[PDB]
Amino acid sequence: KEICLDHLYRGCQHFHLPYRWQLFILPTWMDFQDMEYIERAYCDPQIEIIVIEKHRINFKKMTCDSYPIRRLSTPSFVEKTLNSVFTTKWLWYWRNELNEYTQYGHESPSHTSSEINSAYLESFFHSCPRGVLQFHAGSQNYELSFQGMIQTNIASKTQRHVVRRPVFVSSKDVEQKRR
Amino acid sequence: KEICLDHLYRGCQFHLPYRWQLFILPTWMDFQDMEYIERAYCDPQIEIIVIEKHRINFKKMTCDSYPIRRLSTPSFVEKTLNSVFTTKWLWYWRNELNEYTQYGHESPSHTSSEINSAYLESFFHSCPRGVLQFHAGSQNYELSFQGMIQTNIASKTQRHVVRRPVFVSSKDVEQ
Ligand SMILES: Nc1ncnc2c1ncn2[C@@H]1O[C@H](COP(=O)(O)OP(=O)(O)OC[C@H]2O[C@@H](O)[C@H](O)[C@@H]2O)[C@@H](O)[C@H]1O
Ligand SMILES: Nc1ncnc2c1ncn2[C@@H]1O[C@H](COP(=O)(O)OP(=O)(O)OC[C@H]2O[C@@H](O)[C@H](O)[C@@H]2O)[C@@H](O)[C@H]1O
Repeated sequence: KEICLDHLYRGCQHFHLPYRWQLFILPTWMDFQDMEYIERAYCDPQIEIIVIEKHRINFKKMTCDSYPIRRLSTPSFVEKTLNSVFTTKWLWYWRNELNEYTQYGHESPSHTSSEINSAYLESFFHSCPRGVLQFHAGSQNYELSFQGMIQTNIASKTQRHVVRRPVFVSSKDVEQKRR
Repeated sequence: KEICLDHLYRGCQFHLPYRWQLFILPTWMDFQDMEYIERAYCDPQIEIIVIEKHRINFKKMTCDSYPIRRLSTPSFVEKTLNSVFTTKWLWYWRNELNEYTQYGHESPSHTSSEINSAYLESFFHSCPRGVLQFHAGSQNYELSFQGMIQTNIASKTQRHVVRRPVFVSSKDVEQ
């Protein structure tokens, strides 16, 4: 398990340059060509907008043709492998019609379930916190925006609040989980 | 050099898998009752918990208006690299010639802040939602990282703040 930090110190799962410029083409972070030219423009604080071949890069929004961009710093960090009980598992919920929380992938009060689950959403959120994601539940289509922490029915436009919280682990749970 | 990641995977500078802290400049302070805080946090219905007459708001991640964070315990150790591969971040403000002056360098009026890029990057790394006071010439300013603005406390004139790296060429890397 090896990470680099992006331009906002975000952990991202060395390279010949001290920097690596990428854009998110769902589901993969792709290397820009002309990384040194991008960096040189970026290091001029007067520059917001540049063109790199087919691409309009916007440093103020950190987007390129509406896709998120990032700058990885090269200094790598290697995880010290510990018992998995010390790793946080994140659950994802949406506010249902009974004004309660259903976990993604579990049954709504109307006997409907998303195909996406907490593991699917945490993996996408970790990779791409400014992501928007399409998903199915029952007979309906939805967009989830990590930035707004909302899901929207693409047909009706009804929004529901999204919440992300951990699986609870007590100090007792920690002792048991040391075999 | 060892880091761990917060609740939003941010790199930060334990017997539980979690460590709950609030930021009172200049220090991240440990909450007492970390396990009780975590138990409330793992209930997605809970936004407000009060402990010791201190009001935690999980929606804003504040406590009595100070930022809070939840550190994950798994540590990550820096791979030894030449320092030419380390990014240095410069901080600038929009001056009266609507050009950029680096913090700590002379304005068009021959005035300079005491604070510099190293001071601001260090504070920004620790506390991205930080608001801070600083002096330049004979005037006092507030700098909000979130707004990326400095405001003269007296006149209320705002100036835009920008953070960009020192440029390092592939040639610089070879030399
Ligand atoms: N992530 C989800 N997982 C499972 N079920 C979900 C999810 N989000 C919404 N639902 C279910 O979808 C139903 C409809 O809610 P939304 O799609 O959020 O929005 P709304 O516009 O109110 O309803 C659309 C509804 O109109 C009906 O004509 C049609 O059959 C459709 O279900 C609710 O019962 C809810 O349980
Ligand atoms: N971070 C800074 N570092 C150095 N100099 C600065 C900084 N911020 C502003 N200055 C300089 O301070 C001068 C005044 O700008 P501000 O304090 O931002 O705003 P303004 O409201 O115009 O000034 C209020 C008062 O300040 C005094 O200089 C003067 O008496 C004026 O009435 C300008 O020359 C500006 O370049």
